Amino acid sequence: MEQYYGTGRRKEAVARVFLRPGNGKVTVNGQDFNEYFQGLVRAVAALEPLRAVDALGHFDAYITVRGGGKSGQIDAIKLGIARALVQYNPDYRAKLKPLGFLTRDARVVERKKYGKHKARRAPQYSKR
Amino acid sequence: ARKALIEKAKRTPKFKVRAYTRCVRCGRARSVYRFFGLCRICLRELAHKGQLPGVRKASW
Amino acid sequence: ARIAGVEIPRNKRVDVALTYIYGIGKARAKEALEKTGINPATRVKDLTEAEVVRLREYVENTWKLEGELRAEVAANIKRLMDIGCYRGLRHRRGLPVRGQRTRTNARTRKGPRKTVAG
Amino acid sequence: GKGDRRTRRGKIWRGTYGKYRPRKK
Amino acid sequence: GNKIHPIGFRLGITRDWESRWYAGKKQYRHLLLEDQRIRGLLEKELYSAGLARVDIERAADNVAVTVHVAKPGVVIGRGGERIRVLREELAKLTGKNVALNVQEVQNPNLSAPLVAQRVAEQIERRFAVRRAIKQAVQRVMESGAKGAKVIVSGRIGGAEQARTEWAAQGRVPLHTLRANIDYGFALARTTYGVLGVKAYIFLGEV
Amino acid sequence: SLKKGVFVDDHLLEKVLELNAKGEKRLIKTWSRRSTIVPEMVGHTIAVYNGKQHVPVYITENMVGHKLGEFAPTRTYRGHGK
Amino acid sequence: KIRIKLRGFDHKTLDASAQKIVEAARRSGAQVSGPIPLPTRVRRFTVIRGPFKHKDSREHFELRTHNRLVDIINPNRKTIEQLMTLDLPTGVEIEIKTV
Amino acid sequence: GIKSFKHKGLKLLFEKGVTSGVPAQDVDRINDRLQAIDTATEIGELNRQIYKLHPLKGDREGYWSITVRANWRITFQFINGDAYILNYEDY
Amino acid sequence: ARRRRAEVRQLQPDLVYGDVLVTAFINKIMRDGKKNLAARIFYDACKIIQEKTGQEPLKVFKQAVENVKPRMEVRSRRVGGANYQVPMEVSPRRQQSLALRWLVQAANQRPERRAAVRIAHELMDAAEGKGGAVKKKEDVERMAEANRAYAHYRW
RNA sequence: CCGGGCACUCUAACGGGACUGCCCGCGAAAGCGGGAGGAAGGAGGGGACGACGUCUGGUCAGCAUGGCCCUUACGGCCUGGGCGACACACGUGCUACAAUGCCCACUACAAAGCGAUGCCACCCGGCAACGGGGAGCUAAUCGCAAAAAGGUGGGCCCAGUUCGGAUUGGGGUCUGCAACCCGACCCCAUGAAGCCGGAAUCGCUAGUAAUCGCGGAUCAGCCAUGCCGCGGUGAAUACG
RNA sequence: CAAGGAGGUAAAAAUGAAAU
Ligand SMILES: [Mg+2]
Ligand SMILES: [Mg+2]
Ligand SMILES: [Mg+2]
Ligand SMILES: [Mg+2]
Ligand SMILES: [Mg+2]
Ligand SMILES: [Mg+2]
Ligand SMILES: [Mg+2]
Ligand SMILES: [Mg+2]
Ligand SMILES: [Mg+2]
Ligand SMILES: [Mg+2]
Ligand SMILES: [Mg+2]
Ligand SMILES: [Mg+2]
Ligand SMILES: [Mg+2]
Ligand SMILES: [Zn+2]
Repeated sequence: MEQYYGTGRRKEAVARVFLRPGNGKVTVNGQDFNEYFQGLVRAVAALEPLRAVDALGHFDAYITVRGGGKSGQIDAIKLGIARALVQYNPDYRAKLKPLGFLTRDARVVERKKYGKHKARRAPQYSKR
Repeated sequence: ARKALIEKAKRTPKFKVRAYTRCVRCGRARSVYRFFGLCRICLRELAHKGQLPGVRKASW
Repeated sequence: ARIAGVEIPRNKRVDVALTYIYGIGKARAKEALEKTGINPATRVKDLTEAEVVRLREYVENTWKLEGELRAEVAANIKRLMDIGCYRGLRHRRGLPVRGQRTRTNARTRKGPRKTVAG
Repeated sequence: GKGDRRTRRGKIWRGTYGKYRPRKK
Repeated sequence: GNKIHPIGFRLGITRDWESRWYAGKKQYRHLLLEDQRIRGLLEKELYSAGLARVDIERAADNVAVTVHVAKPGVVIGRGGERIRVLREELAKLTGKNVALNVQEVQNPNLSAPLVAQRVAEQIERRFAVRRAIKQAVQRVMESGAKGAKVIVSGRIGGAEQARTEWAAQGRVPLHTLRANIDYGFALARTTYGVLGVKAYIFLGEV
Repeated sequence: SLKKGVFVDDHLLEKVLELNAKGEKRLIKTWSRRSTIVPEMVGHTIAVYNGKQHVPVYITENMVGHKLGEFAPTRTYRGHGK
Repeated sequence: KIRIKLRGFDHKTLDASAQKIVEAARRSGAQVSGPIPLPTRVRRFTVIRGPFKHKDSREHFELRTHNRLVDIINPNRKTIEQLMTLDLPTGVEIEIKTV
Repeated sequence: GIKSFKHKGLKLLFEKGVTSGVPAQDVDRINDRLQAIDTATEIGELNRQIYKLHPLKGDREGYWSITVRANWRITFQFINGDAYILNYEDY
Repeated sequence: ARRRRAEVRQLQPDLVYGDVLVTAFINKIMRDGKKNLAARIFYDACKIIQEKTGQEPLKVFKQAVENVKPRMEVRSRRVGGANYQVPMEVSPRRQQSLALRWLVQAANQRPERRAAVRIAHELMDAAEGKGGAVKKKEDVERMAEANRAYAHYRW
């Protein structure tokens, strides 16, 4: 029906966020924003930028997600939701900065380095 | 046993499982890569030489 | 209920209670009660006496179990008594049968450490 | 029971499949 | 000590390859062995030329081979021999397009392999090594070099005691990537053993 | 553990079968456990190599999947200080 | 209809030689789908840095094999004429098939 | 009497006469030493000047060390007329 | 040699509550990095608080932490091969950390069967001033009490 | 999935992007602290890079090489044995000792890589290992793979007990000329020690420790719990 | 705001290594 940007990424996760101006606070992809994310406590934190603004269900969510696991996807959705409402509302910048909902968060899994057992964990020794 | 031993490695008859890899530049029987037909030692030498097409240092 | 040579397991699921017999384990367990046609999740507490009879009659027959098959197993090792093979000598010396590492480990057949020192 | 050959978990760890862990569907 | 081969350290940016062909598996192994046997066969009966490089290129039965030499004196005009069957003897285990070219390395005093090889000859001539090192460096530095460094290690002047003679003028930054640093090496065979000569030649970049 | 093969050495059997018609002598060697116990010629002795020498092993039924060399230990051990 | 594939170890030679064929096909009467960047097949291997026996701290190398695709529409012998045998690679392997 | 070896080359030279475990020019040298350590009824006999005998210190306490040639030692434990753990090593 | 004073790490506020404290508690519950199971247990126990008492878990948990706060603790210091134990004050950061840590530990010390009921009960006991963690807190203050002698060494 | 489109995502090629440049304060300068500036900052986070030299360090068993020695043999071929032996001692590890746990079923969410002298979809026999077929794939096309921790439901109910899996008996499969010494799996039955570790001792400061599975090299097969990589969820604390 | 001259001084912890 409609379109509003959408590019949220966090630790190898890609989420395209749209939102369509309608009172139906809806979902996307598999099932519900619930259902697909049930049993997961921190899953509902992706909708916090909407709480930061005046959106108590004014948009119809549409986020296709891929890559990583749920938590990264959820994190990426947060970046995409914010990337939408900051796009078609350029004055909604003065809340995405103090609250910091706009950052790709470069925190990604560090490489296995040789010698070490895994990333940084040293292989443990005895002199004797 | 080294000269007559790099003979067998190319001779390869009598049962298919008695045949084995062997570095060509050297005569090494261990750590022999099938891709180059070389041991890990020789492979490193030539990779620094530049005589290994495309082969380049890995940094990431 | 004195099923085979044992009786012990009371209030604890017949599919589990069965396990408490040398010869039953876990696979023969549910296999025996599906073939006898009895609910696995039952009390084991002396339920329907009929189910218990059928169970006993099937289980105790069919395949060898308890003290009888312990005797057979011990006799299969006694096979390599006579002038037996290599595998027999491993049962003789008390060392691991499957040719594994005995330089260290192998404590489950050797037993606890003895320590020589020198 | 990552070392028990009679679990979907031990069969994972071992890699191989079987009765305790069928090759899907 | 422990330092990486200044050639391999570049390879990508600065200093390109020496055998430039593409193949997938089932072919790479065979074509690399042939390629190396070409380098092995050439080095023998072409040392008197003193070859700085042996570039090789391929394109399905095309095998181009470029031999860089300070003085290509051993080519001698068309049918004057030293090329005819010589570039044709390659195809006795190849049978492919043995396209053998010859390059003229202008200044041998700026070619690291040639420098080290001249030094390694002098070791076998029983020359005073320390003085030979000094001269070769200045000789390289005399021919416009931005920096030079020669290294002979082990068994210097015979005598039971492995040494390491060291000399280097100007600038030689090995750690820098935009370096254009030529590296050469040579085995000096002596009646008392074997010693290795390293030669570093440096020019600007950016 | 083979099933459709279940093999014995051809050369062990050649020597064993052509010396099986109406009787024989127990003088028979080998160099391979590789084989299998072989029914018939049960009342026989097969000098199996253990790496050092030929040990006369004797067959008296009872044995089957155990080829030969299981009846020919290669090590000695015997004791560890005690 | 004509599909051409260009594999290569050096990306700079590929990104240039497979761009020549975009110019030599466009200026001969055809529509050309530009340099399609197929993903690379990186072939790594890790070797112990020393000839001795120093297991910790080694050094690994990689052999990147690049793939690049280009499609031209009508197989007219006007565009065919140029891309027929006017080949300028350095060993770059080229595949030509129509389906 | 020599009763146990730790060095295989040493072991083979004295037992089978196998000389391929030691240096070729030290064959006669090592031999005369081993026979001396074999005939020795007490550590006091292994005291000729050309042996430079001495007991080792630290963790090698209980061991002895006669000199073959250069930086090379034959080390052992002498006890009750017998030597044990005959090793060939650097000083 | 700590050239940098190591800035205080800040957390994400939880769901439904907004705590700047509860998440820190859920983290201590967390083992092997499973925040799902960790958070669930706490919120589970929050539901358990509602049953045995008609109180909002946001205060029951809050007061429990406040009751398991070490005013002063014992610190081993200088001279004599580190022989002394100066009783030091406890920083608000450290009272914070000890409170939550002792809570979870004492919680898993309980003979109960489910992790949630252990958390819930240990919180209710601690809110009253009865918990095994409160024991630990009061114990650490005894040690600090008995060392007032060379407390004047301070620092 | 088609028509069509390629703006999103991705793919990979060159670029733009912060240099404490801008504001306050401190200073003689360098610089330090603090603030809107933006994805980012006062070397952004990790790699490749290892000075003169040191250790008579390591490697004549990768290879090269001076010297010494061996040549019907210290060389060569073969079958078999041995490297796998076991009264014991140390190192690095894997699996556990359970209920923030185990079992069964259902149902999701990755990255990085490997394969047409191979990876082997989908059927068929089989409790299963696997066997018969047999499609697609010179492979961002087809296949290896469903990722696993997670989620939902249900069952055990804290007892060495559905914890734990050693050890041993029996029956099988697959590679291989052949698996007794000495192969990996599958199935039945056994089910040990261990209820959390003495003196001591190790790792890690942010995607990090911990935990979870995935790939590759070598490789007929495999003794890999190893090594080299990949991503999933994701702490605690630093006064000093 | 800048120091000279004065005084209480760590602990319990020993050995040495095998040709110049
Ligand atoms: Mg990880
Ligand atoms: Mg090999
Ligand atoms: Mg063994
Ligand atoms: Mg290691
Ligand atoms: Mg640098
Ligand atoms: Mg030395
Ligand atoms: Mg040699
Ligand atoms: Mg070994
Ligand atoms: Mg016990
Ligand atoms: Mg218990
Ligand atoms: Mg650090
Ligand atoms: Mg003394
Ligand atoms: Mg001294
Ligand atoms: Zn080699």
